Amino acid sequence: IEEQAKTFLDKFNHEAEDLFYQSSLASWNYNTNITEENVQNMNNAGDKWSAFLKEQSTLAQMYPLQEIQNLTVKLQLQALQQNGSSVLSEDKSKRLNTILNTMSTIYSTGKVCNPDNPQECLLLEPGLNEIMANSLDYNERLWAWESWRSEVGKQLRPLYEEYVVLKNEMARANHYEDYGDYWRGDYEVNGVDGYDYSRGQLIEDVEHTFEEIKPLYEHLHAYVRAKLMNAYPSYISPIGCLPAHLLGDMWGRFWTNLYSLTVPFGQKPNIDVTDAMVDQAWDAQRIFKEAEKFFVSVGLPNMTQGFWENSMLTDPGNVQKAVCHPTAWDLGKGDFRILMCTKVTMDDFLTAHHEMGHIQYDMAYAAQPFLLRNGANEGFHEAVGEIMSLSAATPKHLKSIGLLSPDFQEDNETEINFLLKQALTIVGTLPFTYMLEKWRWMVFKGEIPKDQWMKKWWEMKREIVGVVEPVPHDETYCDPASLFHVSNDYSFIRYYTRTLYQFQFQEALCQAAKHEGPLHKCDISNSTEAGQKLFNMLRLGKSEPWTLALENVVGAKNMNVRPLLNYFEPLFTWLKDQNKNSFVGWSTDWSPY
Amino acid sequence: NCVADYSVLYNSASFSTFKCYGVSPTKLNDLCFTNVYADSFVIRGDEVRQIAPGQTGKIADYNYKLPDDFTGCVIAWNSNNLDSKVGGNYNYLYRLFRKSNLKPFERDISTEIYQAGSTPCNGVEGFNCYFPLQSYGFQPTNGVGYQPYRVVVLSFATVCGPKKSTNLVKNKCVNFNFNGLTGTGVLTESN
Ligand SMILES: *[C@@H]1O[C@H](CO)[C@@H](O[C@@H]2O[C@H](CO)[C@@H](O)[C@H](O)[C@H]2NC(C)=O)[C@H](O)[C@H]1NC(C)=O
Ligand SMILES: *[C@@H]1O[C@H](CO)[C@@H](O[C@@H]2O[C@H](CO)[C@@H](O)[C@H](O)[C@H]2NC(C)=O)[C@H](O)[C@H]1NC(C)=O
Ligand SMILES: *[C@@H]1O[C@H](CO)[C@@H](O[C@@H]2O[C@H](CO)[C@@H](O)[C@H](O)[C@H]2NC(C)=O)[C@H](O)[C@H]1NC(C)=O
Ligand SMILES: *[C@@H]1O[C@H](CO)[C@@H](O[C@@H]2O[C@H](CO)[C@@H](O)[C@H](O)[C@H]2NC(C)=O)[C@H](O)[C@H]1NC(C)=O
Repeated sequence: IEEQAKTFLDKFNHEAEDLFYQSSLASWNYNTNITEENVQNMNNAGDKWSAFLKEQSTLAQMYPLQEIQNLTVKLQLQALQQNGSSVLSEDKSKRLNTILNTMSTIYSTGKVCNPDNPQECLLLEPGLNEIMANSLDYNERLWAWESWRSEVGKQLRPLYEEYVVLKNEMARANHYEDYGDYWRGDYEVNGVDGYDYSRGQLIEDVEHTFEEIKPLYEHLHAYVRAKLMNAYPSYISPIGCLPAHLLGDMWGRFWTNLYSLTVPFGQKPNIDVTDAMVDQAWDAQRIFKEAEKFFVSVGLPNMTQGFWENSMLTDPGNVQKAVCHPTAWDLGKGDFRILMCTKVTMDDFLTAHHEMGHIQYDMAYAAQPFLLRNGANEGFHEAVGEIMSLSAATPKHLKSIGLLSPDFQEDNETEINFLLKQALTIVGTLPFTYMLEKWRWMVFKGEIPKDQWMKKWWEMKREIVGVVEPVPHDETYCDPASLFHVSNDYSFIRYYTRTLYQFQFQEALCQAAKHEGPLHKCDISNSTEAGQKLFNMLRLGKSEPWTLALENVVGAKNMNVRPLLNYFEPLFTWLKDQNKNSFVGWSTDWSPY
Repeated sequence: NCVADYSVLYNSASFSTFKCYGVSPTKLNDLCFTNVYADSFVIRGDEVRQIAPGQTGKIADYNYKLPDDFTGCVIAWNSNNLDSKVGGNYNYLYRLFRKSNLKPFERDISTEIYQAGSTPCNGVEGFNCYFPLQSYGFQPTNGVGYQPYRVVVLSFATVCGPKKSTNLVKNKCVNFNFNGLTGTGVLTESN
């Protein structure tokens, strides 16, 4: 009966917010001051946290969930009563843990060797991805690309073949038909009257939005192909798919690094304010107060004070061992702080808005239960940071904050040079971001069988992405497993969903502010009702579904891609003017070999 | 049976709140009663919002009650430097659960397993039944709403106020008062 569940979860929430604090504070202290004592401390703190959470979960499993009436305690029971693991036999559980560490160590430690001199080798990020991001030697890119797959990706093939089984046994034993249906289960909504959403419903809705994107990507693919034939002559057809080793990294995940090969009008200076920051001699303290000013300006509260003392914004005059990777930390107990070590660059001036936009959401739902202090889905939680970074990047913001001269003129060719750099980044990844999850969902259920895993992958690269294998492949490879999100066991679909919600949030607040022009020019500095419409989604946590929270921001009870398309109509109008002479889209028959 | 300069507390800016609910504070130099009682303890800042007449929630229902008709005030101040600790401070306790919401000024300093629904239980306190006493965990780096605050409650004949006096002018026509008496005249030194 519900009072038993309520007062169980009251005891749980009162205990959990302390145990999570002393755990996450030791984790903070380790990441900002690395020592073996701090490691052994934060590990034995994480042990005591995990031991509490599981020792409570076996009690959470005894409450009958159908005897619960109020949504917000049902959501908290279901979040604590979940089994996840321990469903497996104890030896299969240890085997799955062993496989995850094995795929993780192979990806992170994997060496690629040089055939001209085998005494020299490369790890993944230093040197080997540096070739793929900055080399123009087709044969060196092709060597790095195929040697990664053959020397490390082939090690992961026979592990991924066992990971899929043990994850599917875990998913089934949780009563989900496959592990992809377990992952989709984040977006699931039930019993809220019409606002409901099925695990399967994401599968058709993602394809129903992706088939609106294709014309923008087909003109971008035709434009980028017509450019890349000047960078890689005789290797590329004017009608073919693009050879995968030419795509700006090891996987072709983003075309953002192709910009110097693909730029519209590079004689117009693509705008920077790093010069204005050093001419005004700005430091981290100034950068972050000029970041805070935007939030108190739009209509949000200023930081929880102890933020400034307990955050690390820069590197310590001591030769400290720490992770400088810019990270927003919530520790519980209302303790908000960023870990980073900033340098005077406009990328960090925008990253100060990006990370503070995480904290401002974590503060608004601090009134919610510990189990519910999270984004309404895994796309909300990053998109709500980026809509701050969007506004801070605008030329109207940048002159108003004093980072551009009052006499400076922006022009169309500056718009197109910016928008194509955005398109190679934001739009060009979406075929891959849909395709990798389609392939994995069809692998977990066995719609792609273990004798056609790689055969179906390269058919989908050619059909969905317009990208072709530089050399033929077979079922000894796993080119999916050559990537972090496949080897380290992470669901990728959040990035598709965040890339719709970002523009749905932005255009709604820009209409609420009555912005007068293109969506990429929109600024919410010195608004107020934009902050009011933002806040009413911000203070719900998980306690209400994303299908309800979206209609308070956007005015829609579901995801819509229109706002992203709108953001690119000025560029698409120009891409349709550049390629009138060209073929558009691709042949899936053509290959570089 | 003593004088009580509430004017010092009212003027001193150290308090995060000084709030009155049965009285307006400047009149306390004149207003008097048989006793005044001070209650004193340590609390989380956002939850100090539950310490007033007629309110509800975790403190107001399950620590002690001020009535809606509370003849008195409530003061509170930052205690971070003393009552929070680096490894956390856990010396402070609260009983989270109790059947029947408490009466005015009532004290339930007893504890047994609270329990919910139709079920029998004898200690153990995992499923359906829980031990309702818990500790706080005050840590200096908390958000300002979870930091510790010292709190004092005053419930408001013998406790009068500081009935201050004028200078005294001799050999002049004056409108005098002495103790509980009045009069007018020339005040000359006598023998
Ligand atoms: C169960 O749901 C009800 C409403 O559906 C919640 O009731 C609110 O509770 C707060 C105090 O916690 C009151 O301030 C509101 O006035 C209540 N609203 C209404 C309309 O009654 C209740 O909180 C939920 N249960 C739990 C444990 O949160
Ligand atoms: C969680 O896994 C257990 C098996 O370990 C599932 O079966 C439960 O078994 C326990 C005894 O160990 C019983 O107390 C439960 O009644 C069983 N399940 C229930 C509640 O019907 C259990 O079904 C799994 N729970 C979930 C989340 O489905
Ligand atoms: C940027 O704006 C200028 C100004 O309109 C454009 O120049 C015009 O281009 C059209 C199409 O070729 C000509 O018919 C006009 O005569 C041009 N006007 C001038 C004043 O030269 C230019 O094409 C625009 N560039 C982009 C990339 O949109
Ligand atoms: C938006 O807010 C900023 C910051 O409050 C405004 O900047 C001020 O502008 C006035 C008029 O030029 C100056 O006198 C002030 O000195 C500026 N403040 C600072 C801190 O430099 C800005 O004008 C506002 N813009 C709009 C359109 O509302």
